Order: sequence, then C-alpha cells, then structure tokens
Amino acid sequence: ICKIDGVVFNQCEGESLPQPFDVAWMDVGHSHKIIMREHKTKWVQESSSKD
Amino acid sequence: ESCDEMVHADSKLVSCRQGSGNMKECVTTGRALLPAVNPGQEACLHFTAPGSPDSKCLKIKVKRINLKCKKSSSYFVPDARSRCTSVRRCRWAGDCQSGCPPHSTSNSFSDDWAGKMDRAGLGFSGCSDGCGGAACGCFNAAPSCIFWRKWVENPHGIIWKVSPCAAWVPSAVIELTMPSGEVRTFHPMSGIPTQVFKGVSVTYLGSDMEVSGLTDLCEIEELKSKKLALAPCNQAGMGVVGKVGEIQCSSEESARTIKKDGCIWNADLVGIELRVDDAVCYSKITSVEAVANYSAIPTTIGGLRFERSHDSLGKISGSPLDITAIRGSFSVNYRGLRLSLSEITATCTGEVTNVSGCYSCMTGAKVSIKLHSSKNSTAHVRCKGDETAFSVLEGVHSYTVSLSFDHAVVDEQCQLNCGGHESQVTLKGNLIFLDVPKFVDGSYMQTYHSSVPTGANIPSPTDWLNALFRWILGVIGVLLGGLALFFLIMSLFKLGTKQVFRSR
Amino acid sequence: IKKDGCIWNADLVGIELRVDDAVCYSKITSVEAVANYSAIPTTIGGLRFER
Ligand SMILES: *[C@@H]1O[C@H](CO)[C@@H](O)[C@H](O)[C@H]1NC(C)=O
Ligand SMILES: *[C@@H]1O[C@H](CO)[C@@H](O)[C@H](O)[C@H]1NC(C)=O
Ligand SMILES: *[C@@H]1O[C@H](CO)[C@@H](O)[C@H](O)[C@H]1NC(C)=O
Ligand SMILES: *[C@@H]1O[C@H](CO)[C@@H](O)[C@H](O)[C@H]1NC(C)=O
Repeated sequence: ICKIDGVVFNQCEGESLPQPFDVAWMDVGHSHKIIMREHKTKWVQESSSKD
Repeated sequence: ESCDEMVHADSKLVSCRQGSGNMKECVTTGRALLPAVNPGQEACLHFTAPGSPDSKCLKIKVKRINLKCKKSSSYFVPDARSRCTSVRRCRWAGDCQSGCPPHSTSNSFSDDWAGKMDRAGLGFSGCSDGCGGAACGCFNAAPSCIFWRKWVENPHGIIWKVSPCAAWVPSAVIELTMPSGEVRTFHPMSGIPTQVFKGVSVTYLGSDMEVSGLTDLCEIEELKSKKLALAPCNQAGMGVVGKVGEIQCSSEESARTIKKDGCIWNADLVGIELRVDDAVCYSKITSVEAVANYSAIPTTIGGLRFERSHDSLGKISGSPLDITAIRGSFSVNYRGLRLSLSEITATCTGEVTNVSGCYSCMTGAKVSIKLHSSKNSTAHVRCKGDETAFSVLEGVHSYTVSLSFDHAVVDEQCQLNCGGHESQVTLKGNLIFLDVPKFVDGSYMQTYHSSVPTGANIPSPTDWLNALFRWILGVIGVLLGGLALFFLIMSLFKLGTKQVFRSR
Repeated sequence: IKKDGCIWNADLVGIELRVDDAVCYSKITSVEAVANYSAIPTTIGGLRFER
C-alpha cells in the first residue's frame, strides 16, 4: 500500500490506479486511520451506568 | 558490549528519495549470514549507504543455548473419580416384558436421571437384569428393568499440561535490538520460523545431535504447584488405555468440567459391578505417579542433565559437559523497515586510554576508547586482525570494547574513523594467557559451551625466558649457571658416595 | 497461501492456550532442516554434480 485517497502513507516513488482493498481499521481520534490485520478483541460489559 | 563478525552483504542497495525534505530513508531489503558466536557476545549488522558517511548497526545477543523439543500437540488431562447411581422399579406393564432394550434403545433416561446437568460429564447409559418377586418389592415372577448410569467428577480441580514431542532440536534465545531503539526478545528454533517481527526473520541452525536414550519422553507440567516431571506420555486422540492418556478435553479453562464438546474418551475407562440392585463402580484410572520411567525435576538420564530453566514458552532444558559443537550460524532476512540517517557528521577524534585482557582466548582483550563529538552515535572502527563496531553518546564519555589479538606485546597502529572524519590511534600494553578452565566438583553446566582455543599449545621462545634476567650475554649467563649447578651437584654426589662408602 | 489451489493434509500448525490467549507455535521446517542437504558443489560418489 502506497497511498489511500490522496494521503501519503509510504514511500513508493510512484502511484498507480485506485483498487479496492479489504482490511480492518480502528480510530483513536487522530487525523488518519490505522489499519490492522492480526488483532485479538475482547467484549466486556463492565456493568457501566451509561448502558 | 563489544561486537565482531561483520558482514556488510547489501551495502549501497537503496532506492530512496529526497527523504521527507532533509534526510530520510524508505526501505532496505537483502540477505546476510551471521556466523556462530560464544554465549554472551554481540553480532553487529552495519549498513552502508552511498550518500551517508555512516549508519547504525543491528546487534544480536545470545544468552543460553538449551536442548529443548518442539510441540507436536497440546492438551489437558483432568483428574477423574468414580461416580454411579441406579434405580429399582417394577415392570407393572408391558414395557419390561422380557428385555430392557428391544433392539437398539440406548437412551436409558426416563426424564428422571441426573445426567441433564452441567457438572455431570461423560458417561454410558447401560442396563442389566434385576430381581422379581415379593422379596425385592414387586408382585411378578419376572426380572424388573433396573437401569444404571455412571460418570466421572473432579472435586479438587487439578489441571495438568502435557505436550508430546519426539524431536529435541537445539534452540537458543535471542535478544534483538532494532536500530530505532526498540528491544525485544524471542526464542528461535532450529530451522523453524520464529514469529518474524518487522521483517526480521533471524533463525538458528543446529547440527542434528543424536540422543542416547531419548525415545519416548514428554514435558508434562503441573499448573497449581508448578511441579515438573519427565515421563512417557500418549499421542493424539487415537490412543490406547493402560498408560498416561486418560480422558482429555479441549483447553485448561475447559478442563475444570468433564462435560462433552471438547472432552474425548475412547472406551473402557470405568467399570461397573452389581450383585443385587447395587450397581457399584470401581476405580481404574491411574494418577500421573503410576507409570514406569517417571522422573522428577532433577533428571540425569544419560549424559544430559535435565534442569528447570526459568523461561517463557518452555520450562525444559539440559546441558551436558563441554561439547564444542560444529557450527551454530544464523540466517537473517529482511522484508521492510525504516531507519533515519543524519549525514551531518562533524569533526570527531578519539584516542586509546587503557588496554588489558587475555591472549587469543574466549573473553579476548578489552580496550577502552574515549571519543568526543556532537553527533549521537556515528563511529566505525576498522583495523587488521579483527574489526569491532560500537555505539557512542553525545558529548565526551568513556567506552570499553573488546578486540581479538594474536600477540603478547600488542604494539601496532590502527585506524579509527567516526562518521566521515578519520584519524590514527595506537595501542601499547602487556597481555597474559589463559587456557580452557577445568571441571570442578559440585558445578554443573547450565546451557552449553561453544568452543575453546587450543591450537598452538606450544611455548613461545620470545615471551618465555624474558623476566628471568643481549642474547649472547644471556647464553653466557645460562652456561655459567649450568656449570655452577653441575659443580654443586657433583660435589653433593661425591659427598653422598663418601658417606655411603664408609660408616657402614 | 489462499485456498483453491493450495494443498495441505493435516497437522501442520498447532494451537495452545491457557487463559483466553490462543497462542500459535511454528512447526514448519525450512529447506535447510532435513538430513542429506547438499549444496551447489556436490561430489557424492564418482559423480561431480556441477551447475
Ligand atoms: C522404561 O525405560 C526402559 C529403558 O529405556 C524401557 O526398556 C522400558 O520399556 C520403559 N518403560 C515403559 C513403560 O515405557
Ligand atoms: C583506565 O585506567 C585504569 C587501568 O585499567 C582503569 O582502572 C580505569 O578505570 C580506566 N579509566 C577510566 C576513566 O575508566
Ligand atoms: C540524541 O540523544 C538525545 C538524548 O539521548 C536525544 O534527545 C536526541 O533526540 C538524539 N538525537 C537523534 C538524532 O536521535
Ligand atoms: C541420508 O542418506 C543416508 C545414506 O544414503 C541414509 O542412510 C539416510 O536414511 C538418509 N536420510 C534420510 C532422512 O533419508
């Protein structure tokens, strides 16, 4: 992967035509997104009052 | 510490760009080979760029080389007990005319047994014949249908972890430090991938050392008491009853319960006995301390001394006497990584302060070098006989490195260069000689031994006969001393013969 | 290594877990792991296998 929607991500010295690519992602409130392939998730309820 | 065995296999193999504006890199891909080193050394991987004067290195740290095995399978065998129950009823109808199962009815549960529970476990719905008449409680001269159900339980909850293996390939630990600053550790195997991290795939190679009496051994360990033992274990699900390999299950957290959906048992693991509407069950499952060849944490079977080394992903080790293996070289492959280069190196000059160490031996000769510069770490020392690279800090500090020399009086002139600037240094000092240490009682080897230098094994006439007392004067003095000692021993022998002759 | 063309029989990767970990260990051997592994220059017997 070199560029995502006109956003510089890596150094490839050249761009190609757009092509779909399936990959998971997550946000932390920053500008750009972070894609991850191998990840271990865990669902916790915690009995919070907001729910 | 010090470093040795430089490679420089893929120098000037970059296709970068202006570098984010001032100076950056994109990617470096190639392949190199690291030879075997002694336990407690560092193998540096220095890169070279055509534009930048110097770059960082990649150090490889090895601490212990233990004899471990692979993991053929993983399972947990819980402890089981003997539990059974029955019920006595009467025919009273046409349901129990002649036999209990008409042709194939195995569901011996009339919505009354306790099998519909979460803690029951695995069992077998069996049945037999009973008594019929007034003496047992019915009013018909015909045997009544008496069903029985047995299962296993686990009151305590002891969980065991068994891992069969029959390879026993050499392995070691690697403390890799990336040039960026990250330091992580991992356990590579002999030719097996070691969870490549950021492209680096440094692997270890062995020599396929044979075993004396290691044919059927496993690494069964205990979780609660952390007790280890060496005993032959079973194989995968298709097994035979009579040894270790009783009712297993899926995982440890699922081993507390002996229920279905994960637990596997073949047949004939619990017996049934009944005389008169009793249906008692006897125990046949053996514990872990029941099969033959059951060892403990300290094991000295053959030349190997199996100890318990505190380490992650494995708690089985062992180290015989000095083996001096043939080769243990590594293989490093890269796929993609980022590194920053300064290329703003300024004038730097160092000098030598101290010098000491052994002869051409294991630990070598340590030399302290002092430098002074503004750049954080840009240095590359190159000289004849041996090459050593190290890192420095900003400002003026003191650093200690080790080099390999093959002469008692180390008086030469090496070239030292930091970044783009170069200078000259000199070494002057006296060294000593140390041979291979000897074995002493009460001490046992921990990991392994790599090699010992025993090539020369001959006295050097130059170093020897130096502090005793130019060559002509020394020969004359030796001759005079020899003649004096000859006259002395002749006088002593004459006196002895005179004393022996008379006074008989 | 996607399916529909790749072939594997069984028992090539193991699974290990103690408490919601599910760690996987490597068991595949490299090319320089089996016995009788020669190189480009080979002189086994009277034949001198060159390249
Ligand atoms: C125990 O080890 C001895 C010696 O290797 C062997 O002859 C014997 O069969 C082993 N016992 C079992 C139960 O495997
Ligand atoms: C160099 O001098 C002696 C010689 O070995 C050594 O003990 C000392 O620590 C060294 N100097 C410094 C500043 O470390
Ligand atoms: C040099 O080291 C100092 C302190 O360790 C650090 O603040 C600085 O960022 C380093 N310089 C570079 C170029 O990494
Ligand atoms: C390697 O070659 C020897 C001699 O031909 C043979 O005995 C041995 O079985 C071979 N090893 C393997 C793994 O085939």
